[PDB]
Amino acid sequence: FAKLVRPPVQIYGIEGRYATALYSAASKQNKLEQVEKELLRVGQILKEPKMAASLLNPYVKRSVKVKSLSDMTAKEKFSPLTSNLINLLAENGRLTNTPAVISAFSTMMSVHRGEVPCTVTTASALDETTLTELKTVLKSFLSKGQVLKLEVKIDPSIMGGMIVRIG
Amino acid sequence: EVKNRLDYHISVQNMMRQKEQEHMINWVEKRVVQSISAQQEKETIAKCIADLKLLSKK
Amino acid sequence: TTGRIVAVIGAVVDVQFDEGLPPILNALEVQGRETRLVLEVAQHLGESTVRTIAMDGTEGLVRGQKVLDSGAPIRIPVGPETLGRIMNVIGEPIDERGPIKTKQFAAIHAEAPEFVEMSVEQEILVTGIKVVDLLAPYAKGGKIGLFGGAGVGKTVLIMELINNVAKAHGGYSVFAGVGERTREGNDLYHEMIESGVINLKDATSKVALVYGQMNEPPGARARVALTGLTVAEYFRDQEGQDVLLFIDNIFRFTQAGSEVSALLGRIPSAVGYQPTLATDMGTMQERITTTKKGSITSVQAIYVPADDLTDPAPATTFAHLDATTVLSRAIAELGIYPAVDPLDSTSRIMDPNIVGSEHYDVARGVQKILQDYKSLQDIIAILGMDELSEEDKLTVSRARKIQRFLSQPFQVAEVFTGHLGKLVPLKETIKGFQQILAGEYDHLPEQAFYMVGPIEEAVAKADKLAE
Amino acid sequence: TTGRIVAVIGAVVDVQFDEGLPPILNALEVQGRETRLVLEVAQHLGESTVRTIAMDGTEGLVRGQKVLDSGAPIRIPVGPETLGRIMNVIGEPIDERGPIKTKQFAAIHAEAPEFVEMSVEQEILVTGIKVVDLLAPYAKGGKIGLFGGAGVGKTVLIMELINNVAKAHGGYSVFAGVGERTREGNDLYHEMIESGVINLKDATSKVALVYGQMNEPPGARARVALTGLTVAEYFRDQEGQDVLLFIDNIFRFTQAGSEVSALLGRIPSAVGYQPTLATDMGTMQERITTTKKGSITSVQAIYVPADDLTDPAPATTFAHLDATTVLSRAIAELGIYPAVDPLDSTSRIMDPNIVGSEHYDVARGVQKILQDYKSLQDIIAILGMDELSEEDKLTVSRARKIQRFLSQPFQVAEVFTGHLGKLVPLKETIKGFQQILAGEYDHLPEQAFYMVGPIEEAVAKADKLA
Amino acid sequence: LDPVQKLFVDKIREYRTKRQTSGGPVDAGPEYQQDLDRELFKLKQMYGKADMNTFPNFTFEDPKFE
Amino acid sequence: DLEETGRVLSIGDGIARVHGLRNVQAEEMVEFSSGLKGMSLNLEPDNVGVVVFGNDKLIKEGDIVKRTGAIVDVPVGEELLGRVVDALGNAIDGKGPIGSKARRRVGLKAPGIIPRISVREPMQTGIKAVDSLVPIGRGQRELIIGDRQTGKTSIAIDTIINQKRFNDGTDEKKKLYCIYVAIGQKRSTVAQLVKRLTDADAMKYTIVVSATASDAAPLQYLAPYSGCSMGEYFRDNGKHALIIYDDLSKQAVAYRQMSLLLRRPPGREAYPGDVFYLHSRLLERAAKMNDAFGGGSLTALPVIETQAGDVSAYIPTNVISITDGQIFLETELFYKGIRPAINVGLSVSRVGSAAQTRAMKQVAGTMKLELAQYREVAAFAQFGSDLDAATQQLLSRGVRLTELLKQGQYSPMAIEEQVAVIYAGVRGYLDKLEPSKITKFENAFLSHVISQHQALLGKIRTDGKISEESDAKLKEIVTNFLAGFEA
Repeated sequence: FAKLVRPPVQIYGIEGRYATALYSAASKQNKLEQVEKELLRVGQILKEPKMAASLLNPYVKRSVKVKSLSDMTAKEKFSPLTSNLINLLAENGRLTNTPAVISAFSTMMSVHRGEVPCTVTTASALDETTLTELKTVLKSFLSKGQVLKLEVKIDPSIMGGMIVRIG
Repeated sequence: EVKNRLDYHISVQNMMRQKEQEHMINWVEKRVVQSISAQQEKETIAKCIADLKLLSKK
Repeated sequence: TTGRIVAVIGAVVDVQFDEGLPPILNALEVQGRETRLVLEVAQHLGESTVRTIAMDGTEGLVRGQKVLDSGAPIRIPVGPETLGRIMNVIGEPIDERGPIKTKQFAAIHAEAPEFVEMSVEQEILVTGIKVVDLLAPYAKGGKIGLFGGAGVGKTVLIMELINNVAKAHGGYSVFAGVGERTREGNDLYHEMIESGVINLKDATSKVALVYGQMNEPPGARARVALTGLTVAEYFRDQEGQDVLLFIDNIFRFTQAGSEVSALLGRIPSAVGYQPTLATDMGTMQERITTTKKGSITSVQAIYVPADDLTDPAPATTFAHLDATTVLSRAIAELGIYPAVDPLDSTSRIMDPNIVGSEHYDVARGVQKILQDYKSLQDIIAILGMDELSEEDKLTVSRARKIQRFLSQPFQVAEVFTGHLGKLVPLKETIKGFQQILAGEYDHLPEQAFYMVGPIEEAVAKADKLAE
Repeated sequence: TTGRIVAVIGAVVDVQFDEGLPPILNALEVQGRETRLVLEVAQHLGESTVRTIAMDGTEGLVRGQKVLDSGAPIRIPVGPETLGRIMNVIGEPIDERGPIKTKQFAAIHAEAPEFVEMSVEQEILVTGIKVVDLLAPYAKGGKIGLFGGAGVGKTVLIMELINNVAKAHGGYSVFAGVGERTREGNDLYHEMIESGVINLKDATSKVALVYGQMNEPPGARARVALTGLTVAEYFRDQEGQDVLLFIDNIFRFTQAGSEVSALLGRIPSAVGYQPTLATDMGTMQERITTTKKGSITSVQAIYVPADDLTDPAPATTFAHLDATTVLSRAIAELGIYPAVDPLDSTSRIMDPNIVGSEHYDVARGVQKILQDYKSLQDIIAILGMDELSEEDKLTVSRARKIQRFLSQPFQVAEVFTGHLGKLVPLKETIKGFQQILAGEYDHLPEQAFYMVGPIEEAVAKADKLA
Repeated sequence: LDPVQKLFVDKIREYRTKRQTSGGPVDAGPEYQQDLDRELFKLKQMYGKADMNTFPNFTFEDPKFE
Repeated sequence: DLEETGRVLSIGDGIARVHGLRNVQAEEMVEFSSGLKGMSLNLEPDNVGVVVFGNDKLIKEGDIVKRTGAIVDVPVGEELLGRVVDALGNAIDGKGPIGSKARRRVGLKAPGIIPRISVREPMQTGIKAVDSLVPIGRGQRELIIGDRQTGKTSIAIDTIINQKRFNDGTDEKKKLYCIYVAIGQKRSTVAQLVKRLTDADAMKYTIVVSATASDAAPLQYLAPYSGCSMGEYFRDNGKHALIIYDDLSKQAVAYRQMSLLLRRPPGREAYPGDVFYLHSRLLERAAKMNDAFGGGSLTALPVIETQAGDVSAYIPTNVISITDGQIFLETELFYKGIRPAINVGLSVSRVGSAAQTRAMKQVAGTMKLELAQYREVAAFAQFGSDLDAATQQLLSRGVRLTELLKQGQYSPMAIEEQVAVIYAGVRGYLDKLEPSKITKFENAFLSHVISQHQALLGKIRTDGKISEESDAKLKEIVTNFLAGFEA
């Protein structure tokens, strides 16, 4: 057994169970950002076909997938151990899943713990702070060109039906 | 024998009020809803209050 | 250790503790559950999660809610204080008469005695209801199964039984009303109150009551069974006694076991029954016995699933049963109280090797004859009477006398009987039946033998009816 | 919106809609498809993937093919111009009388009229087929469920009923041939053609045909109920018509639901019978009604699966009904024709005053006597074909006669029977039996009542015997 | 949002406008009428064709007696 | 909304797998973005299995699932007396808005033992047979069981109708607020039902919770519990409620269906195990209570419609293990014209006498017994004959008695009449009389004592029982009346 690091995000299983591993891995040593970043970099460095979807053939087998993606951490220069967990997604086919696993991981720094608004809100963007919708108040109360095709129009809708909804 | 005649007159006035009410409602609401957002500030006036939510809910 | 609700799919609460996952069975207490939320760990599901069963009804819960493990399985009050008190499963006074002052707690699991402790040869538990004892000579520690027509004063009999032995021989009783109708436990309750067997002025009402009525989780209701066991274990070992464990219904328990299984994701075998139906049974039944310290004689009320008993479980159950109470509404209908089915209420233990050979013979002779009379009814039914021998007549009458002699007045139900019940010292009983069999009274009215207590008293009643 | 076939597993086409999804029950048209491959959106599986159901065949499909969502469920023609036009389920003809043309279009789902819309009384529909009237006296607007042997006299009856009533009846009728074997519909058609009730100079015939046979892939079969309803709802309300509605076999629909469930990633309920079953019912049955703007007066053939009703489906079914005619295959087996189960030629529009008692009682007496005759069979089982207490014999005989008197020629199956069907309008019917009951006829002989209409004719037939 | 009452204004306006231009189905146009006319007849059917502006009165007699 | 909302994780089948809301209560009814409600049954790892009460055409995925943050409660009051509502308790009657503006958490405990108190109360239904042989009580539960259109409903209805007099029966615990749970009952059927009720306007003291098949399954499922809540309310308002759960058969179906859709283990006979518990908890919620608590009642009439012999069917079996007795109705008998239908022999009231009127005990005791005896020998012969006179009488009588337990539909009765007429037969009076003319008698007589001996009837009623004196009169009345009835 081990220390179990459940930092906000956390995929709540669902194949960032590695992420949860790695949240405790990351957290151990706090190579948090490094690896967080490793992962970004990696992220498309992999995710493009470029040797990578070729290597994401099934048909190439971990005979040497273990010897070329893995040895793409070798092929790359990342891997402070970040390949090793690759080599696991490697069997565990999670490579195709990874962005999201990274997402969950990241989000970014304190960004690790974001938030985007909704109900009557129009607004897109994360929240890194403690108490909030101070900032959101001051986020709206920033610009005023603004959208409502970036979220809620309270307009068609909220109460646009309601009177109707009474009759 | 009397009562039934009375209930018809009342019942018709009720039924007609609703049958106007929905059509009047749809006709009004389909008319003036077409305006409104030209004043984007039906939008702002609530961002105003919605901000008095964003503040004054927590 | 605290765990977090990770999943609630019904009362399967999957809890993730990032903190120790103790052994299975551990009662966990949910933090944030203002009514005692026992979770019994059911699985260590793996990856910091355990599968639990709420032993209670769920609500309000949030995924993540904090649960603090009680670090042991469910522990319950054990001790005298239960006698004349109704506890629920968790032990909590569903007497609703404030708490019960115990100190001795027990985790409700317990085990089968380990082999050496086996008092190797059981010995008759004396029912003292002549007939009962006779035809089913129970074994101290024995499992008695009760097949039976409900509420005949089923309960009356039971009450009476408790009375008859557990008073007489100072034993104790447990009634674990499992899955029962709250109403029926209620009825009973007052009935005991009424009987005085429950005394409210004494919590040494010869029965401790535990009820786990049909409204708890099946397992929970099921576990009321363990609870009762745990208590009875207290009285046997600790109180050195013959505890009587009156159980209603072991079936309902059974169903309950099976009920969780599915949900437990199990493949619960035949009839849907838990595959572990047997193990459940075994382990509990094996908990029941006669220790050297005493007996837990288990009197198990038996609901007739599918009006059948070959329903694999009862069928199995038979293995555990050793004395069978088949109650006879027919015997009742004849006004005969005892209303027992005689020739089916039997005890395996019945032997001459065992339970006296005399007793035995008398019994077998009796059974035989009772059956023989039984035959003759059939004959006579069609053939009138005294188209046949007077030996048949004699026997008929004797049988009938014996029959009547089986009828045993009843002791609190002066209200029903207009008589007072009586208890019968064994030997005179054996003797008793033999004597009648020996037809040594053949000039006394048989109606005398009706609602007789011990055979002398039957002689006494004989006299009075003989004017 | 567009999708690509991403996966085809049977007629479940899981389409990943490339664009964002469109609502469930959005009818999808596969683009470039052979012809019209309607897929009905069933689930938004996520992944902007839907589980869809092809209604149609899945031969020849690229697992990428582009599909364009129609963005709603079906729009289907509904309008008068359909009657005598046989449409496939998908609205489209199969009359092949060119295109049917309606101006009004529809999502084949439709609503289940409200409690408040409930028209609070229905009054007996009669057929003059004695047995019906008697045993299962229908209510005009009723959901009549013909529990019945397979397509036996079911079909016959239905047709005949249609004849008797739908003719008489000035309102429209709809036949929805559900899971039918095409041939019978061909036939059916031909009868109508022949009769001219399918007027071919009226595409607003007295009867609209929708046929949605077994040969379709499931979805189509599945959906044909909704369709039929939609048309009929149109027909009912708008023109205010009493639609007479044939669904044969709703069972085969049911069968279709049940068929799909697994594949629909669901599991069914028991015996394979779909997990959604009740709601499925609720929604169909409740979709039909008999409005305040007419009736969908329904004779729905119900195959009694394996002639077993214990069977959940029928078990459910009953609730929705108004009068159930359960044909007794045994009776049929007695050669009897009408071949009914009389005791189960029933009506919830029967109970003492829901038919009224003459009939009821007459029936109760009758029911009694036959049942009793059954009871007596037990005696006979020991004692013989002419043996018992005589009275009993009378009653037995009366039962045997009665039985026969219930047998009636068939117009439809005059071909088979050799004698054309009859009408005993109700009074003469009740009376008829009442007389026999009166033992009036007793002197008379039973088989003279076999295959008769009016009771006199049976008497007549007795003379005809000797 | 914030506009509570300024929305209600927008709705309010048309209610008065129609009333102060009453005629046919009110800006609805014939379409309301076509339904109305049927509905009014149907309701007559529920009470039969007994006039509702009349007051009824009749006499009533006697039969066989003993 | 920072978060007060979640996104529909997946949808298909009206089962919304719900992303977010984890904060969520347990057993929260939630609100979907469509205004539709759903219920979060399973807050399972990554989603909430939320049952959709509406249709998933309406819904779409990622849809905002907004907390309602609420576990269902139901509006409560008694203004539903005089109302037909849906399962939540929303007008469906079309009477405009309801009146039960008190609300009550549906989640309500079953009464404790001490809260409970046994029965000593009758309660009547006017059904001769029923009230006689399984003399009706309050606070109870009783399975009404029989096949499709046993007038199944009819049977119940006439009972409801019977309660009219009881609501006219100003003893307050002899005034009954009636609760009708319609499970899976087509609106048309219901429409009829209601229609009866209307006519009967029993409805004034009555909630009709009406869940037609259309209702989503959980709704239908839920409804009884809801109904139950409302009756417990009355019970707790020392008020005496009657809930008819008609029918759990449909409920179960739905519930399983639900389970399955939830991809959750159902159980035995393909049905969930704790559908027993479901009901158990439901029925545990019905009671006869200590008076101290107003000691109201919730009398439960569950209905299960047999498919015959499939009582073995898990749920009936369940119910059997639960029940306070069962009313077996014999359709065959019905066909025989024996209406009431009843398979009396299998019908049982486990309780019996506490729910019985002494009155009834006086006439009935013997009869119950007589019928028993009668019945086996009733079954004997009839081989165009029978044999010894003794028994022949019993049969004759018996046959009469059979009529006596009969009753046409739409004919609930008052106990005094009932006892009365029974008294006659019991007292060996009309065993002379021949069967059509029994029926005739019965009427004649009945209207007669009502007419004449309303005095006496008054007395009997008054005493709550026959008195030997009342008897003496009765007998006298009867004998002459009888004489008149004949000659």
